[PDB]
Amino acid sequence: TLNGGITDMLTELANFEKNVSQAIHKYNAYRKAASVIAKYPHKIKSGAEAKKLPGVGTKIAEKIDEFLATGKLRKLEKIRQDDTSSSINFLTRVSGIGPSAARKFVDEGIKTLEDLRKNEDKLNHHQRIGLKYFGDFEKRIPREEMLQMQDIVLNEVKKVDSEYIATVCGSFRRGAESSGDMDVLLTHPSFTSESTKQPKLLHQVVEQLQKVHFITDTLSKGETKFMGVCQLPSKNDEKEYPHRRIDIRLIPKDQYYCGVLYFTGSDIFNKNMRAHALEKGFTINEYTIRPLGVTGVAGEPLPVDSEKDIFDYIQWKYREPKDRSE
DNA sequence: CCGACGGCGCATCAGC
DNA sequence: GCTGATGCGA
DNA sequence: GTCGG
Ligand code: NA
Ligand code: NA
Repeated sequence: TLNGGITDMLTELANFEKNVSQAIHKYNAYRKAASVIAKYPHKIKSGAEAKKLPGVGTKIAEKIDEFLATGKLRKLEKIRQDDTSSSINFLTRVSGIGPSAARKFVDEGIKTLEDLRKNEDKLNHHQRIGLKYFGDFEKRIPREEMLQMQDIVLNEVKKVDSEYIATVCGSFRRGAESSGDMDVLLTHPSFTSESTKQPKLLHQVVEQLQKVHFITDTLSKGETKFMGVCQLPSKNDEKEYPHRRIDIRLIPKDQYYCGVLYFTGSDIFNKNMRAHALEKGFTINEYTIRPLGVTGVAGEPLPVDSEKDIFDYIQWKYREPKDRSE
C-alpha cells in the first residue's frame, strides 16, 4: 500500500494497453513495473528512485513524477472519460470477450452488461456463460470452499476409477487463503506420452461431476482439457454458493509431475527453478526436464515419477508447496 | 538500433 | 467439406 | 514500455 496510487495507476494503464490499444507487450511492461514497485519496501519520492527498479524505464519514471506532483495522470484521466475506450476496456471483464470482441461490440453500440443482455444472438457460448456469471466469476473463493470443492472432485474421480490420480494445484496447493478458481490435474496409469489416449478418460470424469450436479456449465472440452463452471450444493434456507471456474487437465503419466510442479507455481518460483535448472545443465518446462548437451543440444526427457525427482536432477532439496512463493 | 517479450488447447473463423 | 489462422484464457 | 545483444 506504500505506493498504491502508483501501482493502481500502472495497472490501469496496463489494462488499456491490452484491451484498447491491443499492445500486449506494453500491457506486460506496465504489470512488471507495477509488480516490482509493489514489492518496494519504501514510499517512492521520485521517478528517478523508481527507475532504479528493474522494469521501470524513462516513461514510467516520467509518469510517476507527474502523479506525485499532481496526484494524477492527464492521459489516464482522459482515457477514463472516453466513452468508447472505457467501454471497450470494461467489456473485457466478461469471460469470452477479449479485446477484439469488445471493440466490435462497442463499434455497434453495445457498451454495457445490459446491452449484452439484450443481444444474446451476437454472443458465442463462452460469452453467454461469462455474462451469466459475470459477478460470480469476479468473486474470490475462500479456502474452506476450495476444500469442500476438492472433497467432491477427489471423491467422484476415485468413484469413476480408483486408479485415476488427481491433484488440485494453483495457489491453493501452496496453502493460499483464497483462490480465483480451481485447477485440477488428472492422470491415469493407462495414459502415457506414447500410448493410447482413450478419448474418454477426461470425459468420464467430467460426466460424473455433471451427474452429481457439481459441474454446471461447459466453456470448452476436448480430450485433454476441460474448462467449465461448478457450484457447491446449498443447504436448506442457505444462501446458495456462487458459481466457480474450474479447469480439469488430463496429462500423460510421464509428464504429470512436471505438470503439477508448473501449475503449482508460483510463477516467480518457476522462473528461479528454470534458471537454476539451466545453470545445472537441465531444461525444465511444463511437460518435461531434459539434459542440455555441451553444444546446447537437448537430450531426450528424463524419467520423472514425483516432484522430488525433478529436484534431485537439478541438485535441489525438495521444497513444500507452502514455501514455493519464490 | 531494433527484436524479444510464453505457449498451447479448444472454439470459431477465413480462405479454399 | 477440409485446412490453417485467429481469438481467447490460462 | 523496457530491456539488452
Ligand atoms: Na529500471
Ligand atoms: Na474477457
